[PDB]
Amino acid sequence: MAPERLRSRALSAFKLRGLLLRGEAIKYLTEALQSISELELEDKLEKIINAVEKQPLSSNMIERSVVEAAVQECSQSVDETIEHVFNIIGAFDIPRFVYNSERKKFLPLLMTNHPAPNLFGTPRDKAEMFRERYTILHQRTHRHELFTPPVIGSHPDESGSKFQLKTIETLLGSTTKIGDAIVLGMITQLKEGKFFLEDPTGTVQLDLSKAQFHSGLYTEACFVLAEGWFEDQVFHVNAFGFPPTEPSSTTRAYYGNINFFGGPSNTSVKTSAKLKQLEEENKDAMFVFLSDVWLDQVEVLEKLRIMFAGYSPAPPTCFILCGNFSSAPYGKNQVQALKDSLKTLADIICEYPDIHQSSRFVFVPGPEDPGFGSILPRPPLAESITNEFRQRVPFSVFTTNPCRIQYCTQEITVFREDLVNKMCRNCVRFPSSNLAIPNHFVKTILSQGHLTPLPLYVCPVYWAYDYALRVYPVPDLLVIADKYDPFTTTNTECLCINPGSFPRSGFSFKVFYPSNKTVEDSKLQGF
Amino acid sequence: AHARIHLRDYVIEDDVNMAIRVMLESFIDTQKFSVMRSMRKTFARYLSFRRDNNELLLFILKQLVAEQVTYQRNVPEKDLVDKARQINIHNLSAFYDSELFRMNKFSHDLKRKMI
Amino acid sequence: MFVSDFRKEFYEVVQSQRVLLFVASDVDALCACKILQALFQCDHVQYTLVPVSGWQELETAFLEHKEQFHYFILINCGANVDLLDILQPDEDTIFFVCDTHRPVNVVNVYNDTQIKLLIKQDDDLEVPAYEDIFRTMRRRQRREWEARRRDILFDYEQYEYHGTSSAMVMFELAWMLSKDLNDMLWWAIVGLTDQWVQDKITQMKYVTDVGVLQRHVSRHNHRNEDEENTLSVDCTRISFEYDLRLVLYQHWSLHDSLCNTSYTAARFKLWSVHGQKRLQEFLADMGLPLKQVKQKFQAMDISLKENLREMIEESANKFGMKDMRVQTFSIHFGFKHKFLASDVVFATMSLMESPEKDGSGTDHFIQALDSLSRSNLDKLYHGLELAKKQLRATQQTIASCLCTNLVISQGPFLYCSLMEGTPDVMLFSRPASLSLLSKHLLKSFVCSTKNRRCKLLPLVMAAPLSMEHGTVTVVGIPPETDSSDRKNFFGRAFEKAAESTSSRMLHNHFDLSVIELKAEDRSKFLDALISLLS
Amino acid sequence: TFSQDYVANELTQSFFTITQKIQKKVTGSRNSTELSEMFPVLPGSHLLLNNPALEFIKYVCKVLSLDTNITNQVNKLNRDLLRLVDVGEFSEEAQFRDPCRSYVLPEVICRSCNFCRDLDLCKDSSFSEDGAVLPQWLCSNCQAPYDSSAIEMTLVEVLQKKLMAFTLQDLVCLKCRGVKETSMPVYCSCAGDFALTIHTQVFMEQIGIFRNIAQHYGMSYLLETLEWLLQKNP
Amino acid sequence: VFGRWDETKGEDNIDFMPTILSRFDMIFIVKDEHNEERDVMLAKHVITLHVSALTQTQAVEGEIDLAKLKKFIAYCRVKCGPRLSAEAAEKLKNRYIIMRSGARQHERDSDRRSSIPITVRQLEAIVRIAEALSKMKLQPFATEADVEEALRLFQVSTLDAA
Repeated sequence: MAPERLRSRALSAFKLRGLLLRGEAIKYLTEALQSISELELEDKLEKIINAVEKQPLSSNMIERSVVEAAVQECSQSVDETIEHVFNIIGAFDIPRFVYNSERKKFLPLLMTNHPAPNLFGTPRDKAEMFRERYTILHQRTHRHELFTPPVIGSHPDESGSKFQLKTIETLLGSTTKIGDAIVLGMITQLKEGKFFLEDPTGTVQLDLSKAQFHSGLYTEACFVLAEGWFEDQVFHVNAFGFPPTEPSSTTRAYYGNINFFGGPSNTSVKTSAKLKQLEEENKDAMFVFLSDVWLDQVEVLEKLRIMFAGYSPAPPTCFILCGNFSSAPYGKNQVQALKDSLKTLADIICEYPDIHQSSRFVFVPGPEDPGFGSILPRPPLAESITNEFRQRVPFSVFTTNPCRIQYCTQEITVFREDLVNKMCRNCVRFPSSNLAIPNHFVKTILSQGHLTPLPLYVCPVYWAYDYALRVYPVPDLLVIADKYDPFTTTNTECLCINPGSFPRSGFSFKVFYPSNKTVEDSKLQGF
Repeated sequence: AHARIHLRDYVIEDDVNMAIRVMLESFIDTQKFSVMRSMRKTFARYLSFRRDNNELLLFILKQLVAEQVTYQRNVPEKDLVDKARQINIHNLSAFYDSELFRMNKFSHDLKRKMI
Repeated sequence: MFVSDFRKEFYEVVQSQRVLLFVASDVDALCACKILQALFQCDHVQYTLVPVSGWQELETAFLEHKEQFHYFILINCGANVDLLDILQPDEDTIFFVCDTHRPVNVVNVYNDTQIKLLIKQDDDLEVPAYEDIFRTMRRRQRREWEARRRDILFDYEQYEYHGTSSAMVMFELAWMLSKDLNDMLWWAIVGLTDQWVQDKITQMKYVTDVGVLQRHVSRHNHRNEDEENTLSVDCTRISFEYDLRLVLYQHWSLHDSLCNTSYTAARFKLWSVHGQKRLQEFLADMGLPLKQVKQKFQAMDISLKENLREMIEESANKFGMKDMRVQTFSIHFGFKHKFLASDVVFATMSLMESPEKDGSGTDHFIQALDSLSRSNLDKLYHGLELAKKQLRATQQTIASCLCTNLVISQGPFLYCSLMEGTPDVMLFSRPASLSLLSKHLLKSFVCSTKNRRCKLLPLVMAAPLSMEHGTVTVVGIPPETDSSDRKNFFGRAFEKAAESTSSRMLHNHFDLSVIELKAEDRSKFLDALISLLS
Repeated sequence: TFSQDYVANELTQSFFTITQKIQKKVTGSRNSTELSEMFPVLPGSHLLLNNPALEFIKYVCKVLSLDTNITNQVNKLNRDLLRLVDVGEFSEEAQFRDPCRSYVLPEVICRSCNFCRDLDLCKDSSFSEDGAVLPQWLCSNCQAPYDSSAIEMTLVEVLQKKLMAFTLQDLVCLKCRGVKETSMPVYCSCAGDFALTIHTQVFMEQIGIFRNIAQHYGMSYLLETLEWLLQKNP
Repeated sequence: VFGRWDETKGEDNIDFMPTILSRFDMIFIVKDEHNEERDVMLAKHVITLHVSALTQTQAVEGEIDLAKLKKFIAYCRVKCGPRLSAEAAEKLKNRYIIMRSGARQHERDSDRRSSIPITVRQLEAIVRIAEALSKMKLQPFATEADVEEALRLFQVSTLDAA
């Protein structure tokens, strides 16, 4: 085709749509379109212009990179992809949204006055953690059926389905011995035995002589609906309860499909037709999850060899190895032992090259593993430890703890901490045994909407990064890796699972199939 | 005001020293009699009771004379005041009315300008 | 090479081409740029215009633009250095150089293929012959030739100075093209008056160039007007004036202009407490009431304005000011707009050297360049206000320096320096305004002192540039005398002193007599200069 | 006692001469890219040392001002020599500061002698030993070394527990000076703002201490932890 | 009353009647608290200010000229009259009750009436302070943040009455 007419028509095609091409962009475009004639040229131009406009364009002027991506997408090249299909997101990479009350909308921080998060936070940020936790739970609470009736919704007035809400500052006043007060607030043992409630407006004593408590494991720093009456600067509790939990369908139906989970997608990955198709392109799309994988033990390494033997047929897309990787985490000794662990793991992986090229391997280190273990979100394992594994197994990613894994349209959260024991020791009211403890824990986590519903000295967190620990909206998987007990539970279209601790589960572990969201037990105890 | 007394169009360090002296001596006068010793030592040592600065000009003169005598053997007042206008010691008249250059056998004359 | 005919072998070449203008930030460069802009806009030449103010900036812009443009025009920059060495261009590029700086570098002179100079060959030029500059008993003869080479090159490169105005050169080109407008002639006049105001040229050369431009003014006036029937009042009318030396006296009160003109201020010593009484002696000799002198000139009584120039001249003669009148020009358009060439020079210069910390120096350049067009007359008036502020600050600084006696002899040259944080040191941080201040200050000093030897000395002046980098600007001024050639050696003296001292000198400005030093280097640098000038 | 004054006069002569000597020699040194580059760097170094005659004057006058109560002539020498350098008294640059960020690891135990002693990691003269720093880090009962590997790991552990102290610190209102009671407030009981009990600059100073320690002793794992800790900052 | 504010004497430092004190929307007890850092920076500012009496009266970044500020105040005064938003009024109501209870309990603990009262005039003072803050921005309504800044300013003026 004539280069001058091809250039003129391509420039005109972009110009009529209001787009300007730089010299490199138009040159590359003419080279890419040189093999096409008038039977296809204009349709090709319209298609690639649509591909350009789909991208996050910041200006009418187009660099060569944008048209490169557009024409490559027009030429496919996304067949059997891993990008857009499987992402591991570090906790520091999660977008920092903030809920604005006047707009009643989540805004990204670039659209606000909020500063960037950093470890050495201000005195304000320490309060901002709990203030934002209250804010998210507050906007969650007021959208429940407890909301006031509409305009003459009932001929007699109703008290918000008998669940009308108030804050602490409102009842510090004329409302003495009002028998129907309900307040959202944080439980605190602000004096020993003399518990208090707190919200962003103020504080008040809790007379919890009767608790009448709904199922859930109550601790200090838990936010609760305290139902009771007020007298003598004391809130006399009639009942305690958590705020009701939302499904992600409800949350995204209200706020739209914002990508709260993070990752490359601008929208929530749960709503995408192409990604819905790519999720099911492999009927046995599959992942494996383990924890406390003590590779400083020869026994763990040999049993891992047997597990690779067992999953040579139908290998996963990725193996997920949660942390506390060591029998003996005790410093320099374990730095060298983890180097040896990863050398031996690379040897084993090269002894199964089919699994090496078929599966990825990701690591979520625990609080006891070497490095900045004790404060969350933990950074990844030290790069000097990983370096040989980086070059010998490029099909692997050491990442933060917690980390967010996305597989196509589904949301997986991975977090290593022995939190059930922490929660039950910081318990305010010993729960009823009729519901199992992992169900109590999962209900508490989902209702509190946070991975660490405990005081800061119980769960040390970098203050400005506390949003990364937030469970909101509810994901597809809560992979809470914990010594306590391997388990599987579910609520609000999530499956909340624990792979246990591999040396103490008798070397049992978990398997997950996102194509049908099923979970299977690797019951390989005699392996 | 001190610059105005000297008919100066611009305030200099000597005027600032005088103002500081007036302020501090008045403040010391307002103290109890027992406290005046400690207060006076506190301000006098550190805060610029700048009485005189003869030693620098003495050794500047001695250095210039040593170099000049060494040069001669193998207008000195101009040589003296050149280094005095280079370094921030410009009020040279105190050095000439002080005994430090006199017992070192130096002397001055506005006509001959030899020292 | 020198261009022999601007029309054929420069303008008709670039007329067919895309061009890149590099322009220095000085009023003569701005006027030449305006003239060349108007020509290119008449002929639809696709030019790009880039301001520059130093060698680093010119190098950066050329590195940014070298791939796209082959034809370059440098206005008031590039002649006095080896452009091939500095810029490292491709051999197919061509550099036109309309630069007033002298002496022209011999490489630029004798580079035939690439460097073309838009410089009059009948300017004061003394280029050495090619065989003197470019290539056992034969070895001895070669070494003798090299000794001759270094001697003659030092004699050639010692003194720097300025030739004919670039604005005048561009207006000559416009006249040859027969596309010369009255506004182009005004820009030429302002370009010459920039050299005269900044004392870049001798009085004799200024009078000669004014004699040249008188003929052009007469031609433009008689192009469409005579003494019987005349043009509209809207049309621009340029008139030759044998006017007063006082600065901005038509926009000020006469008291302020007598206060802030460097000539009268230096004569009467108005920095001193006695100077106001001397000024009152002068005014009483003229018989002007003080309430009229301190009133704005446009509001002064016309009975006094009728013959003010003769009054000021004849009183100035007996008070010892021998050359109060100056040959110059003015432009009139509309009913109320009247400016002298010196007024436009000061307004544009104040706009360009404005002390405001807004945007960038290129932004201030853009405001100055816009002000030279009559569609942006408001910018010209704003520049006149900034000129009021600049001149007042200049006199305040001179009074401070002379009262506190910062100006001090150091043997073969006077030395002065401005300290950080003093009043209005920010206005003179920039090198060009600092050079102008140093000239005015030296005139005031030599008018003040009784020491006849000190009246003959040059001046070296320094001021802060960047506290974060710990640097000072330094400038060198020749002796201020009535019969000076306005040649100075401080470029080569600064270079040789810095080299002999291994000093951290950044030589970024186009005048070689303007430099940047790391501040602590100044002591050994000044000692080296003292030992060098001897 | 009174001989303080005699030596003070002798120094009034000699100190002048010596300052002139070093001033003219160091300012004329052509190898100086900047005079700040002239100074040696030890693991305790933090000050922006700039003008060697001035540092020399300051250190000399510090010891002279502390080895007698008769400081009058020392103060006069300060005035005279600072004016000879043409640098002002009462300025920040005229104030003495300790050139060494001294940092002590206490109670370090040695099995070669079964003895415990306190160890300063910034004080030592790393130029003269480098790899021999561990022999230089001897137990004072004997000359037996303390090792780099365990000390590096100890410094990282110190950083972990320190960062825990910062992250779990108390906060105090600038007006009602009690500690912040609850998580709710942005302003305290009165409308004053809150402030850190463990300020960020304490941790920047100690991070600089450990960074210079690791740089001068080649502690790469500590440098990994420190580089991450430095990156995630304002 | 005693020249300087004397903290030992408490309410005796004020001779103004409660009736006229109630009419002031905001009362500052601006004490001069000695501190070396503030004193050094203040003295440097003062001396540079005295030096800056010669520098052409140049303007400063992030600042409005006095004439422009005057004309802007006149424009905002004649043009904009704000009101309180409903939830902002609710917030101010609750905070007023807490403030009044605190003042009453302080007076009871001292067993002496405080010199500076806290009354409905102080409530309306907070209202019009919030409206002034909104009028600066030409907004028809005062937000919860405007009321928060008004409460902060009045809390400074109320710590000055503790």
